[PDB]
Amino acid sequence: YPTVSEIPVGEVRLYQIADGVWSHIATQSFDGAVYPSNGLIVRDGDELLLIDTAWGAKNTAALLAEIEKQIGLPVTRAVSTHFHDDRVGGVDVLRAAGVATYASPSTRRLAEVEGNEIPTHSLEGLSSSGDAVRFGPVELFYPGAAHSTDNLVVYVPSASVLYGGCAIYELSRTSAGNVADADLAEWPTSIERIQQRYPEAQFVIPGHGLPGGLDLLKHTTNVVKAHTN
Ligand SMILES: [Zn+2]
Ligand SMILES: [Zn+2]
Repeated sequence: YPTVSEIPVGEVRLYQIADGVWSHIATQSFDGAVYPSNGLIVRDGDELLLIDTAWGAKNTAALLAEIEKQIGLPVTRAVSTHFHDDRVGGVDVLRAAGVATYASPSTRRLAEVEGNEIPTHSLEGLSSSGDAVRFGPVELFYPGAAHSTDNLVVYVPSASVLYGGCAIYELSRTSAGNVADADLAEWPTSIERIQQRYPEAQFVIPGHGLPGGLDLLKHTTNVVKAHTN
């Protein structure tokens, strides 16, 4: 799996998880440190569904160029998993390239309030914790508030791949990240809903860092509870 060792700042690498399923990894520089951020790419026939930008116009343009070079299939739809700039930043680049950008109404409202880029299309049917909707080759799930009140997770049933965005932490992260917008009280319950819905998941992608198995869910609850206390 690519780490910041192999990815310069402003560059994007793809990692093929299964037939028609990739993660995208971008090296982000923020507040003195650098870390890798993950998103997802899922093939849907002869088109691609993108989950999350690469954080910013420049990185997301690099993401599209890397997809064009490595995969050569068009990104026709994108979903942002919550409203923060790292997940919607670059939506304008996607839109200018002809990608239909999507987010829940909650994510769109919060992005607007924050002054962030706003996906054009609305994902209906995700307003209540435990709501799930099918979206092409993935299921979108609103597990409840966690890293943010609007955070979605994404499951690829064909590959048993679960992408958690920033609701799921990598094992090397043993303290809470940015939780300014988090619901610490609900986060463990929201993780339980993820566990209850996708107990068959084989490949779990955290928002940042190395993928793992379903124990990343317990890891995240451990870290969240330790921060709560
Ligand atoms: Zn966030
Ligand atoms: Zn752990």
